[PDB]
Amino acid sequence: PTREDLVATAKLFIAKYNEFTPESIISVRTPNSVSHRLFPTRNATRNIGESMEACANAKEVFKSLTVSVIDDNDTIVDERTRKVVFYLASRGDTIVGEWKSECIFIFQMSEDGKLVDRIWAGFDTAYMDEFESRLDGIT
Amino acid sequence: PTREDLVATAKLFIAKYNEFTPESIISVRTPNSVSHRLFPTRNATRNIGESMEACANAKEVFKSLTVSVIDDNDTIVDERTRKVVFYLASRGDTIVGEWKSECIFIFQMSEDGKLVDRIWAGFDTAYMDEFESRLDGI
Ligand SMILES: [Ca+2]
Ligand SMILES: [Ca+2]
Ligand SMILES: [Ca+2]
Ligand SMILES: [Ca+2]
Repeated sequence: PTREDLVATAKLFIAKYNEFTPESIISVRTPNSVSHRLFPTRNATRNIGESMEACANAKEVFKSLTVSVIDDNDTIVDERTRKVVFYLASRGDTIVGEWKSECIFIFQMSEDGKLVDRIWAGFDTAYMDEFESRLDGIT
Repeated sequence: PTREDLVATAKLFIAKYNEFTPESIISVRTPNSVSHRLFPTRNATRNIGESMEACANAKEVFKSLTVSVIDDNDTIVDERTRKVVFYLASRGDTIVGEWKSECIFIFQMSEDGKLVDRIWAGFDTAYMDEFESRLDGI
């Protein structure tokens, strides 16, 4: 698959992910696909079923979510390994208010470049801890 | 520059980084290169002189620092944009105990592929916060 094919599938993943339902967020993944969280403090690996469950729980907190590529010129594409790297802004409306952060997403596409076979997500882990403290303060 | 040329320059950057002196941390960078921190909570930007000053300050805390690419299968190379992505383990001995973390480094090489012209570094920011809080205890 071409560089443009690979970025296209990654942008489709992002679009479905912004719909943020258990079905939409696996919409563009292979059946054996795995989702990794980077960094020791939030280490995690989720197959298709755990990703759906995770999204269902998150929906209790996140009313709507928009992740967007901050600059398409910053996107990294490796045609040999079928990987795309996005640096994304994340904006959310939540039960404790505004969510505003940035994250790095890495996608490895399937052999035909049409599905996402593997994801690595790198979040601002200090911001996540600060958000969890906000959740701990509902009255 | 080939895929292998880009990778070799990033591996050379890491090799010299591990010598951990202001001299070594600039020795594979272009003179006008800038180093970015990813993530809002840690956002910063360092030219060459600022990177030397920060290394000098770090060596007052870090007795040693060692970085390594965990698995070459993880590495991402974009020949068109001349970028290499490494996922790294970092370990160091500190005046407040052990430093142990992981980080993502993105390099963009010069046009001839032989130097690092731009760096983006993504750290575990909660771990970094906690390490700074270990330093606040004196
Ligand atoms: Ca509320
Ligand atoms: Ca909690
Ligand atoms: Ca100092
Ligand atoms: Ca402090």
